[PDB]
Amino acid sequence: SGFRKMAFPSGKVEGCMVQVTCGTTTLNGLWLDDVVYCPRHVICTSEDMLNPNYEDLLIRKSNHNFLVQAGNVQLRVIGHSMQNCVLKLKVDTANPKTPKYKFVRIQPGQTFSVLACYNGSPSGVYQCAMRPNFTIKGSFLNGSAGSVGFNIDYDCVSFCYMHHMELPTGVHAGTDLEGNFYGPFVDRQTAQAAGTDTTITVNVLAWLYAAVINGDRWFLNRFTTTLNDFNLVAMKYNYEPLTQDHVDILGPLSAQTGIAVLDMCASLKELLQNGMNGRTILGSALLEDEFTPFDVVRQCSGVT
Amino acid sequence: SGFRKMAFPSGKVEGCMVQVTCGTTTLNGLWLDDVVYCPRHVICTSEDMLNPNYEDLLIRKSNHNFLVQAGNVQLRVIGHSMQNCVLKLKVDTANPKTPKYKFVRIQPGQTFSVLACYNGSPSGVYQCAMRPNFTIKGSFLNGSAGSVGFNIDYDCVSFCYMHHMELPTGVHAGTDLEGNFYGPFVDRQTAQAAGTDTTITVNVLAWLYAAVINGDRWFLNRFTTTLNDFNLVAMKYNYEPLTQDHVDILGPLSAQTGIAVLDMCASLKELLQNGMNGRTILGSALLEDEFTPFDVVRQCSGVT
Amino acid sequence: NRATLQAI
Amino acid sequence: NRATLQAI
Repeated sequence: SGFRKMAFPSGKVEGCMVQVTCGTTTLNGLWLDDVVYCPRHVICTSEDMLNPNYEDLLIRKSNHNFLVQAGNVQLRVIGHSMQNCVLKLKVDTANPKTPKYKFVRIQPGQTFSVLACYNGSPSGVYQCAMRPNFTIKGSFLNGSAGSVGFNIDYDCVSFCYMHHMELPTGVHAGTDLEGNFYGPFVDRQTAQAAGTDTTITVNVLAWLYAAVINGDRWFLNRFTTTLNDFNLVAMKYNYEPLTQDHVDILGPLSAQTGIAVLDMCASLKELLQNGMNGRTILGSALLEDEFTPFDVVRQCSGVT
Repeated sequence: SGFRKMAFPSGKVEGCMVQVTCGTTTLNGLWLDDVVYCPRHVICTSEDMLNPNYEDLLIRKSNHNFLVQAGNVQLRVIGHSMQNCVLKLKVDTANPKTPKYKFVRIQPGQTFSVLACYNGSPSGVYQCAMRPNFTIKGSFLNGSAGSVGFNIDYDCVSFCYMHHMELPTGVHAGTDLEGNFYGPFVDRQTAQAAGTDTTITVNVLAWLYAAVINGDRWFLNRFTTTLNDFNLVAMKYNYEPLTQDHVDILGPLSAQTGIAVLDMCASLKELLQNGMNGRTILGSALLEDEFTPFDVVRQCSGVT
Repeated sequence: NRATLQAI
Repeated sequence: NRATLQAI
């Protein structure tokens, strides 16, 4: 038992991480087979970043302008191209450590592991959710661009995120691995803000089920509610609407615990209206919304 | 910016993890050079675990009773011995993936990364602190014994924890890598309880400094306090005493922020006496105590 | 209640 | 305030 924010083991991604330098700008790239993927703003100078024209900036580079370092081995660049907001740098050596992998784009509300990197070197691993407003609440410092986010299924790494930038509020924005941004953000050092965020309701319910599975039952009650009456409360507290598909997804956890989804919604209603009166759930004094139903089942069941 | 609970990249440990089976009992072992280290209770049957005599149980085994599997390769056991609560299984093959490593024992209040494993296969990675009562608040299911905890410095893995068991309250207990338990626990399925716990004061202060570094300043105030008057408040709220060595360790963070340690203690006093009146710090509505000053400097500075 | 050794 | 691209 116990319930912790848990990342996937990172070894398979660590063996893909390289350092990419253009001129005086450096960041991380992802080396799969004979291609290195990195944020395109590696080709910016500091004064290029307020209003870059990337197509112009790239036309003025050639292969020998990109220094790629895999450990203390330089990889020779033999081709380059732009794809949306990432660069594809063809190198002369296929990565011998390339895992089975997929490029997937995730939905808001879904989670993934971030391998934070600097200078091509992995620094730490943590778990993130894609917020409803398409930002992520990460931990990233200058030099971390090109760090990736991923999920692992069997021995297959599904890459879903590459890091680009930090917004003024301290949240983070990036692209999928085809270089398309999550959310209405651009890779420019301009005034930009995220849309209003909302709380991920199905995830809060999943975490409440994790809590019961771990023996925190104090917030439970004999009341039930209707989906309609619950969603009226959710909208008032800036929670996303709960769908019948969410109720279905929570099915297995509702079965395991014997607590009907709409019964658990009655608990969430009371917590929203009255708070926790000084108690905690799974060590938190706030309602947590960055665990998916899959994350709960995974951890409260043990898939290695 | 941003501040997250962050584990070390786990690749170097993943390549050491194996599965160890004795009879009908199986768990994980740690394969370094030609030795596999695992919890000694792998030699128990289910009915052996209430009151095992381990020296008797081990005398009745020989090398061929231990099945060690590294992926889908069996490793032949050629020697075995007991050291405190772990077993050392000599195998015929040195692990080609053995990292530079150290066996260190940590102090209460210190943190480490856990690579949770089942059947020799890594499942997830998370960060833990050693509690003042020598337990850890982990996430562990049956089969997770032999998973290890570690810190990484340069390319050297300092192993500090091997997992053994779960106490009745849902917290976890284990040994250092010489097989000596942390705390007054034994590897028996008996009634056992942890001593009363306390909150790690220097860590709470470190996390408050992380908060200021990330722009949460609402709890700051123009007051200061004396070490003596602060420690009177700490004892009342079950916080550990703050030493002058703690003040010293917090030096760099106090310099970076310009907030004197005893000034920050005046904030902590007020938070302890009045709570947060519905606000949060670094996304938490509770005072967090599982980040060391090193963890804060590491993340709010970026060592890869 | 009793401690649980977490082999399987 | 402006966004920051996080190369170096």
